[PDB]
Amino acid sequence: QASLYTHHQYIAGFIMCGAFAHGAIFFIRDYDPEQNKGNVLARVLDHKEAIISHLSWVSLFLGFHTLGLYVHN
Amino acid sequence: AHVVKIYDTCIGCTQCVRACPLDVLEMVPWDGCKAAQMASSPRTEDCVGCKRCETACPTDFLSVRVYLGNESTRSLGLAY
Amino acid sequence: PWKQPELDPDTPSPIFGGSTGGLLRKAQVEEFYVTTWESPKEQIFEMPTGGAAIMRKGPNLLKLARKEHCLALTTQLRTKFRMSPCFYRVYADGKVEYLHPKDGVYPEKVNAGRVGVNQNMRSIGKNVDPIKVKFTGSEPFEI
Amino acid sequence: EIGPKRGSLVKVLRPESYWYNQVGKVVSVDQSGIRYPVVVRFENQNYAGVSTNNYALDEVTDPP
Amino acid sequence: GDFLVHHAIALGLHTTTLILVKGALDARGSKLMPDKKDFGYSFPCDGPGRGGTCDISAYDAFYLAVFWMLNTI
Amino acid sequence: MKDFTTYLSTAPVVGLGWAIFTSGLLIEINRFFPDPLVFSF
Amino acid sequence: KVKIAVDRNPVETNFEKWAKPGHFSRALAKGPNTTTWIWNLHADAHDFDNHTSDLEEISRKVFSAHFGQLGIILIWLSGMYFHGARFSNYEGWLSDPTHIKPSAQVVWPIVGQEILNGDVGGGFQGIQITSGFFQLWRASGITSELQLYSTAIGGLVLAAACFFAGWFHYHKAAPKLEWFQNVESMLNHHLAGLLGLGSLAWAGHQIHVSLPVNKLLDAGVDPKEIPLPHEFLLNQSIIADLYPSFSKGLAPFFTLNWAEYSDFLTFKGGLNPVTGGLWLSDTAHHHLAIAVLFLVAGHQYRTNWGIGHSIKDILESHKGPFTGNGHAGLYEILTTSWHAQLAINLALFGSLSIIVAHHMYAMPPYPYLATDYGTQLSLFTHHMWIGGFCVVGAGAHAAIFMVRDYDPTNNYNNLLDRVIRHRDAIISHLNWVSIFLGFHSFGLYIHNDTMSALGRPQDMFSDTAIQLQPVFAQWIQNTHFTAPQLTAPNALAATSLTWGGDVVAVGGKVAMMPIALGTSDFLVHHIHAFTIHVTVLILLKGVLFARSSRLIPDKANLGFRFPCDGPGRGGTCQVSAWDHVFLGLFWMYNSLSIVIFHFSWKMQSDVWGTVTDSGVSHITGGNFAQSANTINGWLRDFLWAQSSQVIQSYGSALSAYGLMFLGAHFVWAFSLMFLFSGRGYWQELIESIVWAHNKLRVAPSIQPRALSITQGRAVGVAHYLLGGIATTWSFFLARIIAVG
Amino acid sequence: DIAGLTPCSESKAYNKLERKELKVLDKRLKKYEPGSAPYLALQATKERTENRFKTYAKQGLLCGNDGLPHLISDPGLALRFNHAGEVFIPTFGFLYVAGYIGHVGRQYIILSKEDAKPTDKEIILDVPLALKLAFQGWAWPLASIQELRNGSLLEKDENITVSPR
Ligand code: CLA
Ligand code: CLA
Ligand code: CLA
Ligand code: CLA
Ligand code: CLA
Ligand SMILES: CC1=C(/C=C/C(C)=C/C=C/C(C)=C/C=C/C=C(C)/C=C/C=C(C)/C=C/C2=C(C)CCCC2(C)C)C(C)(C)CCC1
Ligand SMILES: CC1=C(C/C=C(\C)CCC[C@H](C)CCC[C@H](C)CCCC(C)C)C(=O)c2ccccc2C1=O
Ligand code: SF4
Repeated sequence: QASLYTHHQYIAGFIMCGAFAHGAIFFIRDYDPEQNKGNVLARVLDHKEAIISHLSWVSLFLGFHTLGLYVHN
Repeated sequence: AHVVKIYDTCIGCTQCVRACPLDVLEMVPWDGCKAAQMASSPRTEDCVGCKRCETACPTDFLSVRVYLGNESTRSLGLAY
Repeated sequence: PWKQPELDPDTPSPIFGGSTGGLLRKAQVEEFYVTTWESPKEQIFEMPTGGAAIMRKGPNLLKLARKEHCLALTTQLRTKFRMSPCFYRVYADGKVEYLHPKDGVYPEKVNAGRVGVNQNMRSIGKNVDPIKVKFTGSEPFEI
Repeated sequence: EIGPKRGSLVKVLRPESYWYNQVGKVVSVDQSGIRYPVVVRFENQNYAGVSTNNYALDEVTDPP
Repeated sequence: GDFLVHHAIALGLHTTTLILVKGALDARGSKLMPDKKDFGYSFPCDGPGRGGTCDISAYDAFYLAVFWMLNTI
Repeated sequence: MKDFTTYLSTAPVVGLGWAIFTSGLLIEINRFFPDPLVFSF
Repeated sequence: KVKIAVDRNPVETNFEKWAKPGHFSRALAKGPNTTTWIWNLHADAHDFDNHTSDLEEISRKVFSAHFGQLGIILIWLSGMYFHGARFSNYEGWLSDPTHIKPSAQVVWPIVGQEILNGDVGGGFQGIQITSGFFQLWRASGITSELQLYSTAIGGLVLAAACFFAGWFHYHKAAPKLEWFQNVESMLNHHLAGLLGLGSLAWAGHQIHVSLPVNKLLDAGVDPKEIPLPHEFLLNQSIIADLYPSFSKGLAPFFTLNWAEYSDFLTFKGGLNPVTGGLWLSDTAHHHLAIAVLFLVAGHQYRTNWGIGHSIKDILESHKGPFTGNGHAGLYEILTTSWHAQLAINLALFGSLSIIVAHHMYAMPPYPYLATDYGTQLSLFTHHMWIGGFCVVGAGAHAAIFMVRDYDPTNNYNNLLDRVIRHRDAIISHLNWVSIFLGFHSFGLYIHNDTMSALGRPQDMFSDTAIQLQPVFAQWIQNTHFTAPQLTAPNALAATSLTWGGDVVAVGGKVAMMPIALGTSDFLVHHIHAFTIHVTVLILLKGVLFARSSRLIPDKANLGFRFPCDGPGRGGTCQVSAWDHVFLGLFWMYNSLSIVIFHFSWKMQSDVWGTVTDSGVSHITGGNFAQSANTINGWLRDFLWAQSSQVIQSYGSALSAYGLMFLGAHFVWAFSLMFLFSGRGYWQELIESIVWAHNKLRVAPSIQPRALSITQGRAVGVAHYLLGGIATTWSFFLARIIAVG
Repeated sequence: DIAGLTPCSESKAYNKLERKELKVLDKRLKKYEPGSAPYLALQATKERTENRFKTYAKQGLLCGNDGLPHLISDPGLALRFNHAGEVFIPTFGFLYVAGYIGHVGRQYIILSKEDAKPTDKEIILDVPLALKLAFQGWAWPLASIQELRNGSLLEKDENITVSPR
């Protein structure tokens, strides 16, 4: 059970990394803003700095506080 | 070899040709700038892609762009 | 320049000791590069692939395995002594090529005698997306 | 004469420029009819290190 | 301790999501390098100019994200 | 005094003064008062 | 010719340049537009070459820099003496060194730190120290805390004097360049004067002060009734009973009857059985002979009175035909380049620190130091690492000299130019011997691991199986053991108990015992030789290829510390000599970590232990001859068999070592961000954060920028080294305190 | 008694942990005379241990199956039951100081930006204006709310550097 869990978890994570990498490959290779102008994709690309900044904020906040209590304990 | 392209944003400080130690870039007369000069790359097959012209480029964004790919015996910088 | 100069086999070479950094088997198989200059006196310079060599009063000859070594030596000479040298390329079959300015007054000048090549009249960033040139063989910057 | 006033604060709308949606000061505007005659100076440097750049007429409007 | 390790897991997922999402959104353009779409998906760098452009590609974002994926799993 | 207090106003000294103030404040709170867990007044 | 050329008041004493932090560099004198201005400010702070091109101002700057460092070290030493005077159990430790652990740091009861005040004995609680200051204060005869207070106050006074001296010798009376270029006077004054005068003063202090105190200390006399050393100094009657040669009273010294001084200037091999350290009479004759050797060597060079040696003549006269011009210009380089002399001095200082660590682990020169396993291990490891750091810095500053101060005009066919000429041959042969040593050391380790894993221990490279006996080292051991018999007949015994036949022990614990060398020691020693050859290959390649290379011919014009020349030629990343030093730091770290692991395991398994009536039992089970031949044996029986006290240190006196261990793990792991990653991703993330701060108008006037590539590499190597050093420090100290 | 956690006053493992800590602390007490200064420090440590165990109990704190007190994080559950002192009131306690630092940093950034060469002000701090803003930041949420409504807190993205995608 332990080997099965760990194997499929690592497989799932590698497949996650591949999914995001191939999404980036979509964004650089074949993406026409003129074809989809003003849609959900173009609007997500419109405020991408907000998304990245909020992800950085929540990651920094979780890491800061979690490491704080782990070191404290 | 590598592809070196110069756009119309160049205004001719004739300093991108000094930073390239491979004689890839040359300066031709032009009329789209005050200095009446424009960078050109006649020996673009002798470029390695060291991007020193990009470091020397003062325009934002850069007038000269070097694109990697299709490497050869001269663009790889081997003396062997 | 006004007339394209051909290097002379007779010209001397600077005195130098044995340096491990130098010509390789690529000089035999592939092409190699040759640098020439005319000296006013005997001065000490540093080779781009070796140590220090005392050069000869008059014509001189250097053989470099790479063009980057030749232009490094050219820039060193021009900076240190206002020397203005020129280098060549010698192929495997004996063909001689002239890469240091064919116009003769260096890439820093213009001379109104060379044609603009690989120049885009559009601004950087105005190039089309790779989807518009997909399955065509032409890059967006190559247009 | 064909561009903005010298010394006036202007806004740059060039997308690929580092100073997109920023405010710069006009230092010189060329009257010879070149590609990018409006030359402006910015208070903050770019990543290269320079602080001045040139733009076309359509890339320069007055900021609100 | 189960709660703390769960929030550490959430931190790992959040940071991996942050880097992968940022690499996907910055895959075609960025303020340091707008023309990333012209250099292909997997290219080394742009050079030492503009302060240094090491690991600027979205492929490099994936490559840095695999370490965080390995740590999270 | 002006020439020295201009140096006194730069960031490394500010990097000490805030640090000394906050550190000493927390030392005195953890010293005079014991180690608590609940803010039940 | 040699004189004192000094310029008076070149720099005004004011805070005008303190007001503007960026003043040494004209590039930083404009303002902090980007956040890299601060890192360039703290980076080019002491780089005096680009501050100005004048060598005289650079020499004054480095002179007062050395003055400031000397004042800082004197402040630190005075603080250590004050800590031993006030918060210590030195009085208790003097009356019982074998049962009371040394302690000189007392923590506050502020937040749970009272558990760190360990029960070290003698009615005292505090941090159990490891520097061995108590052993030094027992060797140099020190009884009460009043004397330590006086030493601390004198050290503070001399530190203030050194800082005032730096201020004077820069701002008030700065020497000229000709004053610093008097190399012959410098060498004579720092050979006869500094080294010789210090050695003679220490020999006199040992003879008149330390010898009677140590003679009364090991005889069972309590230190309270031991007479103060001024009584021994003034009164010949008190010093006459302890040493009968003092009744002669300097008569044998001038009458050439030095054999009468054989009571307190002895020539004895071994250690004092009562204390475990070297005999103080042997150290007295040693420092006296060292003072003689440095007084005679300090009158070699010619300065002002005709006689002597001219270093330029000595260098230019040694010319041999396979070298062309022999040492022709090196006097001109070493009198004009600070970095070349820095490289030479740092290399010799680091190597001599390595010798210091080896020769303290071999012969303990302090009373009750051999039995104090923690002090010996800490001294060996600390001086080991400091020597490695000085050697790596020597390589770095040699590369800096190569980039900056090297010119081809003075050197044409000398040794330096010819080393530049055949650098490819040197690098290729070093690579060959690197691969050869790596294979027939580490492949031997892997093969032993495989044959252990395959159930065939008879095919291993061990003592039971086919063996690689270190015959040369064992023959040297036997020769040194039999050296007092024939080649040094006046020696009482062997110079060290590494190769002896007897075991000394103080307080029931083994002080120093004979060391046996087998196949495992052969494997580890050749592993060390391989690792040092790799590190010297990296440093020497970085030095040699700093000027020019077949890849980048114009590397000289690109400076010493530059990140790259771009992705050209396939990518010239880390091509600078600074990055060569950056990799050599990690290779140094691996080398010295394996070296100190070998030291700790060998000394705990074959030297350190508690003596019994039925034989000698070591700290471990003597498993170094059976487990050091394989990687898994090394792992399980050194890093897992030990470190069981670090994990269970919580709730005890050494829990801070476990906290330090895990924090070191954190910092070592945190460094790999700055090592694996680059700058463009971090710059884009910083751009997104800048947009976030721009949205609600908290945009800093200084533009936030990512760290430079060289800056990122420096941060990564610094955090990595700090984490690894603190990891090994915490593990070693906790293991040697909870057990030894 | 929520989530299967007994109160600390009526927990056997909590008292067993207290007895174990008192035993090891008194173990070191036998190696020193009572009139010594290490004895006084150990006595003060034991008094601090007893005071901490007493104050941690009878305060609504609870623990389960370990003898180590637990904290309740859900609001409402920490309000109906007396557990708001664990994290509910420290939440607003930290946020007040966190908003204090953010507000005084914002006011200093705004004040310095309307000045010639504002990049120097970040490395050359001025004491009287920073200390005046330090003591004029007690009402940070009142200044934050009024700036939020009127656009002085935020900035429209037409003067904000945005990525070129
Ligand atoms: C175990 C080692 C380790 C640790 C602790 C971190 C920690 C971090 N990395 Mg990470 N990383 C690592 C290894 C590690 N990394 C490796 C090996 C890689 C592969 C190259 C990466 C790749 C990577 C990427 C690609 C990214 C990160 C990011 C982050 C941050 C995530 C935010 C967070 O969790 O809150 C903070 C987490 C902490 C652990 C806090 C650390 C600070 C504490 C409070 C100590 C501060 C100093 C202390 C007060 C003492 C002061 C004095 C002292 C300075 C001398 C954080 C700083 C992301 C980031 O920075 O975006 C925001 C990001 O994009 N990392
Ligand atoms: C016999 C005379 C003598 C002595 C003893 C020294 C001693 C020293 N010199 Mg040297 N020096 C001398 C003559 C002497 N110098 C001459 C003639 C020149 C000119 C050629 C120099 C030029 C020189 C330079 C350029 C430098 C030194 C430095 C040093 C110090 C090296 C630090 C060290 O190794 O740790 C040993 C440390 C100690 C022993 C600490 C105690 C230091 C005491 C206070 C110094 C007392 C010695 C002094 C000569 C007494 C007379 C000075 C008087 C005006 C008060 C050391 C103290 C370095 C330095 O700056 O440090 C000052 C350095 O970079 N020396
Ligand atoms: C005899 C000793 C000596 C002397 C006089 C010098 C002098 C010099 N070196 Mg050299 N160096 C030395 C030893 C020495 N170094 C050693 C031992 C090493 C190996 C590590 C180096 C490695 C080295 C490199 C790689 C470089 C220099 C450079 C320099 C120059 C400027 C240094 C500077 O401004 O630092 C500024 C001071 C600092 C940045 C502070 C140091 C902070 C470090 C990074 C961290 C220290 C942490 C500490 C150990 C523990 C604290 C923990 C923390 C949590 C608080 C100057 C010529 C540089 C140069 O340009 O040369 C011309 C350069 O590139 N040196
Ligand atoms: C423990 C980690 C580790 C290991 C093993 C290596 C291994 C190597 N590095 Mg590296 N190094 C590392 C980490 C490591 N690196 C890190 C983290 C850094 C960054 C600081 C560097 C920095 C660095 C530099 C700067 C240099 C090296 C060099 C080397 C080589 C030394 C070869 C040698 O003499 O040994 C012998 C070979 C080995 C130990 C490899 C394993 C051999 C095993 C025992 C197998 C034996 C044969 C086997 C049966 C064949 C298998 C057949 C199969 C295919 C069927 C080798 C390729 C140097 C180099 O190029 O060589 C001179 C060099 O200059 N490395
Ligand atoms: C007071 C100034 C200030 C303010 C108002 C903000 C506000 C913000 N930052 Mg920023 N930040 C600051 C300084 C500031 N930051 C500094 C100095 C750094 C460098 C260490 C950062 C690094 C930083 C990162 C890396 C990130 C943010 C993010 C954020 C957002 C989340 C809120 C938060 O707590 O972030 C957490 C902030 C920190 C962890 C930085 C703490 C550093 C200290 C507390 C600031 C010291 C400022 C000083 C005391 C002011 C001077 C006072 C004056 C009287 C002289 C928010 C928009 C995040 C974001 O994009 O969210 C959308 C994000 O990812 N910030
Ligand atoms: C019924 C139920 C429930 C609910 C649930 C839910 C509601 C869920 C959800 C879930 C979800 C909701 C999830 C999600 C996920 C997601 C993800 C995982 C994503 C990913 C992504 C990616 C990977 C991307 C990619 C890309 C890019 C990068 C770019 C562009 C292109 C693309 C798109 C491709 C509950 C709990 C109440 C209870 C129980 C039952
Ligand atoms: C993480 C990272 C960064 C980003 C790191 C940066 C910008 C440096 C950040 C330094 C901080 C701001 C120093 C101060 C740290 C804390 C604010 C201190 C807190 C102290 C408490 C008392 C509050 C790089 O720029 C980089 C560049 C090149 C290679 C690798 C990397 C790299 O790995
Ligand atoms: S060091 Fe960085 S910028 Fe330079 S070639 Fe390598 S990845 Fe590119």
